[PDB]
Amino acid sequence: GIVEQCCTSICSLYQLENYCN
Amino acid sequence: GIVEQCCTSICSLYQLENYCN
Amino acid sequence: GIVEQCCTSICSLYQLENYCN
Amino acid sequence: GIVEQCCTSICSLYQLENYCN
Amino acid sequence: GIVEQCCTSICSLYQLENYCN
Amino acid sequence: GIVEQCCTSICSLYQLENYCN
Amino acid sequence: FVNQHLCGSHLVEALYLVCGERGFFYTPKT
Amino acid sequence: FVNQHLCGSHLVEALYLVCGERGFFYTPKT
Amino acid sequence: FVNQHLCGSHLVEALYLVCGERGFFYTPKT
Amino acid sequence: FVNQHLCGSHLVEALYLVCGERGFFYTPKT
Amino acid sequence: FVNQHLCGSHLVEALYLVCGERGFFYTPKT
Amino acid sequence: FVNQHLCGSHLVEALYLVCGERGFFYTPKT
Ligand SMILES: [Zn+2]
Ligand SMILES: [Zn+2]
Repeated sequence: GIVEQCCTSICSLYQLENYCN
Repeated sequence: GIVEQCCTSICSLYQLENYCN
Repeated sequence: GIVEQCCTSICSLYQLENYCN
Repeated sequence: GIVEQCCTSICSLYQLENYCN
Repeated sequence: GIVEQCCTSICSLYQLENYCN
Repeated sequence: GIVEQCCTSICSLYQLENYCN
Repeated sequence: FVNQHLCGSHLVEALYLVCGERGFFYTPKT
Repeated sequence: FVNQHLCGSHLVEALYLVCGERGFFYTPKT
Repeated sequence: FVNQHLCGSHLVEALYLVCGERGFFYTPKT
Repeated sequence: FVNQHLCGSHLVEALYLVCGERGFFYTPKT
Repeated sequence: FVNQHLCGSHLVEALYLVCGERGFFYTPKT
Repeated sequence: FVNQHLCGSHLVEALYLVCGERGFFYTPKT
């Protein structure tokens, strides 16, 4: 998930917030 | 500004966004 | 657990390995 | 300036000092 | 040594321990 | 040396340069 | 060669900072 | 005042590095 | 003693990351 | 693909450290 | 182009942490 | 309590960066 969708291309703070607890 | 208002106490992402260009 | 037992005193690699998946 | 002249090739401490305030 | 044997490929903690003092 | 003279008080780049190889 | 060990370390810093007072989980596996 | 936000960031670097190819979880809560 | 030199370095990482593609300025002075 | 977001974060650490007690500005734009 | 200056900085953090209370030496040269 | 393990890690980043292409040694002992 984050080891590919964001590891192969910068993402936004909104998408990173979806991985929050 | 950021060398005291946030250096003496963690802040929020919203407050740190006000210092954006 | 790690936000106190090691945040208030350095720990060893063995103790930090117990938190591994 | 620094996002290309130094992002595409390591620079020296002297060149990086020219960007100081 | 470490600027090539481990700079061109991740290594293990055991190999990095050999460089300890 | 650096674990006290600079660990108990920030130092200058000139003093840190004296520890260079 | 190297790139995943350094790529998974640049997202951890921008991970707990996004949540804030909350925490998160990190498990690189399919 | 500040110290927990920086104390929880110095353990994350020494956390995933200890496991290695494995991952881990981080949740500051009682 | 030391604390301002390390306190001003922990906010720089959480400064340019907040803006994103934009930049910012840092000048510690009254 | 990724490389500018990480290339601009490796210079910030070596930027404020060069000036020392002084500060600096960072604005990636043409 | 760049890669050795950043590759030699990712091993320093994983170098002194390995030894622990001990220290180590770093000299890039043949 | 903690402070020497974090105080010796903040000088390492400002140590190899000072020398530049040169290296340096680090050994905490009397
Ligand atoms: Zn990197
Ligand atoms: Zn710190």
